[PDB]
Amino acid sequence: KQFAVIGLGRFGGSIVKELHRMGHEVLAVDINEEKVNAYASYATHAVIANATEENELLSLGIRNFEYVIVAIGANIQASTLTTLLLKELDIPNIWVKAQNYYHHKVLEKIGADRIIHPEKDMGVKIAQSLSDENKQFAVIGLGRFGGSIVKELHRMGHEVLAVDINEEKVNAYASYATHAVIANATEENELLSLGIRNFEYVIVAIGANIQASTLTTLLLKELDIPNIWVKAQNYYHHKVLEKIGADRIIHPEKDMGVKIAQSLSDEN
Amino acid sequence: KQFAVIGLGRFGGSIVKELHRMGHEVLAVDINEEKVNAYASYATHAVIANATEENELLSLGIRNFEYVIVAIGANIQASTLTTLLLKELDIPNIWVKAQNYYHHKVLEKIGADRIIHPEKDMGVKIAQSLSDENKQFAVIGLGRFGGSIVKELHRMGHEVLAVDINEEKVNAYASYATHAVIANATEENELLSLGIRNFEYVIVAIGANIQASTLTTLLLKELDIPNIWVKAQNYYHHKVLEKIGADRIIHPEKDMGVKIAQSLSDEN
Amino acid sequence: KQFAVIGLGRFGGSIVKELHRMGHEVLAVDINEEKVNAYASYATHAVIANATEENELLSLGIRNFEYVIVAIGANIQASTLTTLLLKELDIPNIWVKAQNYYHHKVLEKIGADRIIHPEKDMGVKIAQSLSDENKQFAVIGLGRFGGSIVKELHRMGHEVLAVDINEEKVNAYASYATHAVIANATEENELLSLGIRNFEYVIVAIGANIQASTLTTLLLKELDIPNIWVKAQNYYHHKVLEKIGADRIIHPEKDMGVKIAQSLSDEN
Amino acid sequence: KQFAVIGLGRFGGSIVKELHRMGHEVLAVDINEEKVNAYASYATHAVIANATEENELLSLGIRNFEYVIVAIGANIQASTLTTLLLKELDIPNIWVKAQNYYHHKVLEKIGADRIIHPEKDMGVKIAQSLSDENKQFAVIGLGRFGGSIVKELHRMGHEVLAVDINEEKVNAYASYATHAVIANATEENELLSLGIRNFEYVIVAIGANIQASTLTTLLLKELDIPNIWVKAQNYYHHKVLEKIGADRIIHPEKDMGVKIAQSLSDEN
Amino acid sequence: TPPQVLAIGFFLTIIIGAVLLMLPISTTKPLSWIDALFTAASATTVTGLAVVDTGTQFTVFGQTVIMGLIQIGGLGFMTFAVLIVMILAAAIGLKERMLVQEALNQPTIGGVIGLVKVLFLFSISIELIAALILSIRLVPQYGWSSGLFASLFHAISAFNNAGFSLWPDNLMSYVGDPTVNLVITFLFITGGIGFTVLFDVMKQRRFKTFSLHTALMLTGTLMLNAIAMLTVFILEYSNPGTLGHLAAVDKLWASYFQAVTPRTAGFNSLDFGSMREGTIVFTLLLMFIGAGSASTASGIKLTTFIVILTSVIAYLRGKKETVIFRRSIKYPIIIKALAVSVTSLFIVFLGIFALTITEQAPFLQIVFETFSAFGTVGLTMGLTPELTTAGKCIIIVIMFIGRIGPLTFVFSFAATEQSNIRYPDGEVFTG
Amino acid sequence: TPPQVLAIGFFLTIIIGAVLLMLPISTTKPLSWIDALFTAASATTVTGLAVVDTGTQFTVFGQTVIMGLIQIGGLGFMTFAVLIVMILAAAIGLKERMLVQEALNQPTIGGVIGLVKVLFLFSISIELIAALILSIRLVPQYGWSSGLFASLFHAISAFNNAGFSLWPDNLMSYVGDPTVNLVITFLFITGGIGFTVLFDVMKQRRFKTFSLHTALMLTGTLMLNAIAMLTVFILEYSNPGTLGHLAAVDKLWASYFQAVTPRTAGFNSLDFGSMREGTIVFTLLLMFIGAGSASTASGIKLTTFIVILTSVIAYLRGKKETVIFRRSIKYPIIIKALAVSVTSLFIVFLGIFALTITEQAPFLQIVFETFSAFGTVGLTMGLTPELTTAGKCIIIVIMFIGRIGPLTFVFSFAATEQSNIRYPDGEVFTG
Ligand SMILES: [K+]
Ligand SMILES: [K+]
Repeated sequence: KQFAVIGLGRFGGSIVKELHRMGHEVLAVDINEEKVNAYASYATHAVIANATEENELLSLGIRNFEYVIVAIGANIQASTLTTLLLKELDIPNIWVKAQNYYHHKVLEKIGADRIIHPEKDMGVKIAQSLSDENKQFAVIGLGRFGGSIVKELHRMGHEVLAVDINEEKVNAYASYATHAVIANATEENELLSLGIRNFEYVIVAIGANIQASTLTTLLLKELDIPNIWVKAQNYYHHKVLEKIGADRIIHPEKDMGVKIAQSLSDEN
Repeated sequence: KQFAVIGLGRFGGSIVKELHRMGHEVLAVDINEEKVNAYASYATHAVIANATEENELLSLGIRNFEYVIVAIGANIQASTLTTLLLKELDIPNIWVKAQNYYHHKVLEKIGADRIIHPEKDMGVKIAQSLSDENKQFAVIGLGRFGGSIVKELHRMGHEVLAVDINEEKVNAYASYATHAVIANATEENELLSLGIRNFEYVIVAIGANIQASTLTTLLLKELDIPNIWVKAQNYYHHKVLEKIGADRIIHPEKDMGVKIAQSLSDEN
Repeated sequence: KQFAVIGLGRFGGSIVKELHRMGHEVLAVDINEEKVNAYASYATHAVIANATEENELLSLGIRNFEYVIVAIGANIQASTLTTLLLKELDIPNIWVKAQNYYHHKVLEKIGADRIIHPEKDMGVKIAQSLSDENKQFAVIGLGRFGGSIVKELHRMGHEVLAVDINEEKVNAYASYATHAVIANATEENELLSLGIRNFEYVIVAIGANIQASTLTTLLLKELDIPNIWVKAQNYYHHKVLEKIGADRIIHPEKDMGVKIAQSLSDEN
Repeated sequence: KQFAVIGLGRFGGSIVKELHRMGHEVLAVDINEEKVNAYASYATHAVIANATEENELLSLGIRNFEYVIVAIGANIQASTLTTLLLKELDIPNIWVKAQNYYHHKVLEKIGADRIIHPEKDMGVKIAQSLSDENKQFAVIGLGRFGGSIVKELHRMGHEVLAVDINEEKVNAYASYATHAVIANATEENELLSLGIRNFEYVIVAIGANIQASTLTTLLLKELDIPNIWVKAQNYYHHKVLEKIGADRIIHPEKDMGVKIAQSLSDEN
Repeated sequence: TPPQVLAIGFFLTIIIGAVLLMLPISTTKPLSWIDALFTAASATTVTGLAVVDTGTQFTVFGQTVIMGLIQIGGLGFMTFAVLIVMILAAAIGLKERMLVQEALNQPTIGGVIGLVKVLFLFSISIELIAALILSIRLVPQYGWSSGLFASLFHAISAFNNAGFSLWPDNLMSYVGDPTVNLVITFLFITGGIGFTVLFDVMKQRRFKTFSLHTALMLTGTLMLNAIAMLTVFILEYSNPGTLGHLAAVDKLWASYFQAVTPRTAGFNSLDFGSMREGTIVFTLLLMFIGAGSASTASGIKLTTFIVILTSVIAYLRGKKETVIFRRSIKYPIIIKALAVSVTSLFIVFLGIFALTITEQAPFLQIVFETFSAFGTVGLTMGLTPELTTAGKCIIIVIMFIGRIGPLTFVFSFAATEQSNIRYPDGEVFTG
Repeated sequence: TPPQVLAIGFFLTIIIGAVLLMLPISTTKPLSWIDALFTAASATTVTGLAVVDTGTQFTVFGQTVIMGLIQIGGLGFMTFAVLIVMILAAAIGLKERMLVQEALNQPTIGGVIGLVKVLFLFSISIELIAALILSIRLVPQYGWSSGLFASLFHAISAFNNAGFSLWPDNLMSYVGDPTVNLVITFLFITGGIGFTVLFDVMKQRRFKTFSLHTALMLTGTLMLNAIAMLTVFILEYSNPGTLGHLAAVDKLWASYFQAVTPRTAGFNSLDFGSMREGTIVFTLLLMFIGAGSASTASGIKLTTFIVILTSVIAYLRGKKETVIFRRSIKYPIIIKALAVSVTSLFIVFLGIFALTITEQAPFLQIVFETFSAFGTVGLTMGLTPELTTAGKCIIIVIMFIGRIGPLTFVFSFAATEQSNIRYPDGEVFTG
């Protein structure tokens, strides 16, 4: 019944927006006000505060909330200390957004009732969408997301043509995919020589350099790729990728929040 | 009759390709071979050499060519020294691609029979295409190209809403346009507040950062801008900008070469 | 009696070296082997292992050690998770090297029997050395170290001419020093205009850019500054600063380890 | 009798300062005023102007000067166009500072009565100082300067242990020195293994990264190297290198100007 | 909203109160419709002017309702609106926290509800102990029916910088009274200095640990007063009318008080209608510049002056920046200072202009009246009683605009416009 | 140096000239040592004040030497020092080019020698053709001994904005003279607008291609005059003393001229000693703000006003920057404007203060005299002749400081200090 999300990042913001949509009270709150302002009408209560300060957690009657969500990215200590303080107020169910592997472990020994990996957990879901969607699978960009799909699909037992720009990643994924390949998705001859045309499902998970994500999907749409799924970064990336011909765009942080906002709702 | 183009850059390449099309002998030649290879069937004679070396100019019977074209970009000294050597062989008409203003002057005292500014000279032509095309004119990005259009259109006597990201340029163009504005074409409120919607002809000349060129045209197409003309950088930029809704795309270097390839042809 | 130091950084290395000197058993151990190698004869037992793995902590009979030292810098999670695992093996007294403020808090709720701030805790000691050393005090570079001296000296009740390159820090130290000044120690006129010549004790705590630390001390020695104390980074910094005329050089990480290696010794 | 130096760079500044010292009229002049200001009492006439503009050359009665010096570095076109304009006013003897090889050629076809390579021409002089100074020769850093010494000394017939950080240069100097070696002067084992201790004359010509120049000389002085000659960059580099034990410091740009200021004086 | 609320809101306390006194109970002689909406506005603005006398015209009902109006604005309009929600209810969100941040000049909103208790409570604190105790020391003369009241009525007016005196002789009767000059001055002085300097010196209490602002006030405050006592004493020394013939000690109680009362105090130790022309001048400027920010009334707070002036003192030299007490002053403070500066003047000028024609009165008095009117100074060269009707409505606006501050007042009916696009440089000379 | 030179230099033309007229040849009646170093300083400053009448007291020698002094400063002090090195010699380095860049308000030094010829030559150009031709049209009445001179003497004073009239009735005799009001107004108006707007409109001549500054002047200049003629006409309409009884057409020649003469013109179409108090007021402000930068005289040039005011108008709204004619105004122009603004006031106040005690005169006249004195306006409520000695020395400094501009004047004895080190933020309220 009592919902409160700390940290209005892309993830923490996609939960205060979804829960409010469904019609559930959401005590949104972030460190600064820049975000807290845009979410003044996206939550039951928009508050500007720092989750590391005790008096701020108390004064906000945060103790009445059975479901606390620590979505503060970056500064891991911010994510930790918060969950740490939360577990002290005997918060029933604390859900936290971990960054790396160790964040998972540490947050697990603190008392985190649940940890979510936006990039990771999403890939597995997509790896489930591509499977129930039909044969030829290929994922470009072995980032955290693109890596969680080559790992999941291979698990299920589906051919996955994994491939990233450098080899550092392609090496660790030599036995995590049907075919590990080191190449650059922007070069034509490399896309052709890789018989990428035989793949009905192409996944552009290359983060950072948006142009890399775009140009790739651009080249892909030229080879008449049946269904191209791409990982967009910001809003505009969505638009541009949509006019290119992207058969599907995924927002790891965004799309995940809505799912959690559904897990916290059906949880009571 | 005798045609020879030095430097197979984007410009020097659009001339060896065009002249060969018309059916005129073209002694294409660049410093390295990377380009000279792709132009083996795009010119009467593909040669790999350095225009600064004497023996290489002589051995290539370059003296028999009445029309020499120095399109070697970058290293200005390469462009200069070449024209310098050329003028020594009493080359009838030497046409050279100047980079900056001073390049114009120096190349003029050397004996350059003709100097071309791909970016500059092209803008004036477009400024002529937009004029004979019909009222509301606005050019985004005051680069060399975008600056040669706000200067020409204002000359003709047409309203030009000049505007660039910073102010450094917008300042020098305060009396070169109906309205000099300092703004960023990626921000919505800035496009709206500038009543950019009343302009039937928008010109995105922002070079470098392609995304800047794209996103802008993207926003423009949203305001239902009648005719949006954009300056593309590379091939892919052409494609992507074409799927966005760009009413027209211009390649300063490319489109200019074809025109010159027409000036050298009708010149004899 | 049982001593073991995890993480052979500059700090963790200055403790395994000092304790072994005194004649105390030291179970040195770092993640990689690069360091563990050079410390094969600097500790009772040099071991290559990762403090986050359980089986590695157990197999190393780490449970028999009453004094565990987590000096692993950088990756805070490494520092945390370790102390976390340590507190599970009921380690009597766990001493950990915290990085930032929050690291202090979190490490405090885990069970850290002691936390040390190499940069911070050292400054206070020096602020005690400069006080018992005699009037005019001035500290350049408000880093973590240079900031812990302007704060301590002002506490005792001594004039402190705090001053850093930018203003970001100089602002937070407006009421933490007799005089907060924003300036660059490399410029002469700025050193003069600040009457820095009247200061018998100058402290160059500017980290990072060694040249900044050097050139400053260099300029300082020219104004015939009585006693110039400088914060050296690496070994060579020590040498070069020594030939310049540095009246005193301090290694926050190094010099602190020896002190702790003295606290652990006299502690039993 | 009539002396005028254009471009107050490090070189052009060491000539207006030296000639004025001797007691000769010097029409100092640079593009901006920043330099022209500090040289108001270092020349018969300090003028702020641009050598590319005609009216500025005329209005400055530059035609009355028999000796014009174009020391404007960087923008080669500035160095060229100037000499170009100068040769038009029938300037008796125009001396210009060339940057690279091609600058030499082009400036030679313009009419440059003399071209000087500060870095190059200086090395040959030093290569003459080290020769008449006495057996074991070794030059570190194959920059333009360090390269003009390994080339000159080998010419005379003296053993030269050439050596630079990378191999790119060390390759072209395989037959330009008694022993071409690829190494980093900051590493000890590399200095020892190269029997550098047997060399009575070590030359640190590594430009850029001053620390490289310093640390090296620092290590050198430790091996008790008889006479260490180092290439300093700025003023402070001089001081610091002087307190390290540098048996000699050379300022390619500076020391050369004084020599030229001696050539122009004895030239009439 | 924060601005408007203090605009139209403070406007009602004047109207409502303009009838709370125009009532047959508080008025002996007929109170014309004009001389009623005035005197009621002067007290609420803590200005010090009145068409009709005080202690006389008004009964014990018209003298008590004046203390209530002189208190309302004595701390601001929102300083009493957030105190009626904590002693009767409790708990207040970030919706009302943005209102008292505009009635006491505060750059912070996240914490202005809890203070509400302290301010008013602390108000009636130093107001009682310094009035009914230290001011009833030498005033019990008139008995208890006029000694108990007259000693409590002037404190709520003294500490609040009001200028509303009971007896017709606006304190003019106590020329050299040691208790008066000492007791009342301490009231409007401190009560005059921004609440900051008030609160600051309290918990800080350190001779050095005083913030730029607080540290400023004390210096400028005292320092200036010295230049004030020196001026009044040098010009009104031989003046046979006032001070000129007073003894040796009584001459200091006049120069001092008269050099401290222009600080929007409103008390007369002598008479301004009989002093060297020069003196009156220095005053127009001495009353123009109020005293303190959070203060308790003023047209252009002392701080503004210092900044504007000193900031210019730096220009004439070279300092690329305006640095005070080795704690430089950011750029913003400059522009705002200028704004608040030119505004007060631009307006006061509009008044001096819209009055010289409205009523046939001298010029010196027409200018002295305006400056004092916009700065709620209280000192009147004897033109307040003889103010026509036409010149009243407008004058009522002056005091209204002056007390409400030219800035926080203009933000109300000012459609805030946000420019997102920059423009080309605009060269222009002014030397 | 650039500043000092114009400071102590312009100071000598006043002294040397104060003896060029005190000579028995140019003075009929004895010219006291006091009323000699004054009238000679008023003409050189082109101020419009004089202890002794003009056309009378002075002979043909005391009326010719006045036109020479009214010309010297009519273009600046360094506008005549670089004109004696090109017509007699030629060639000038970058050493003297930095002096005329401070006497005509120029942000450039690399080119102020060549112009020297044009300025003065162009001066005596419009001064002759508009005086001996258009001003000798309706003045040949007094014959050739007084019709030829009287028509040339007023132009060197009209175009230069001087206020020095021949006949005792400072043009007051020509109330509705079409030639006078039309001829002389065009002289001090244009001569008044900065040399820029003068030179600009010349080669530019385009209705749009006028730089920010130039474009400004024209608008503000004319626009303001409209508010000026409207003011003087509405207040002095029924005034039986002046204009009030003039016909229908003669009422416009008074309102117009009187609304254009305060621009440091110095001519009287009527009498300021007999006009509604309100009118005189608007004037103090209308004469405070001069007219144009490069102009020919003024205390605080029009431009400064616009900026300061408008800049504030932007604050009350929101525009993060002060943008004019869609050509934003850089930050610097703001601070300097403020400086020049507060300076003129701070000083004029020091005068109005140091005069009310020096001489027993009315207050309205003591303030009108000061503003006019610092802005070399020429209009005097009839107190100039009755100026005591004590109030003269100081008054001579006013006109001196005003004409020399408060900025370029303060840079002389101002030890320029350069701060290289920054300091911590300094919070301070002022609302
Ligand atoms: K008052
Ligand atoms: K005048």
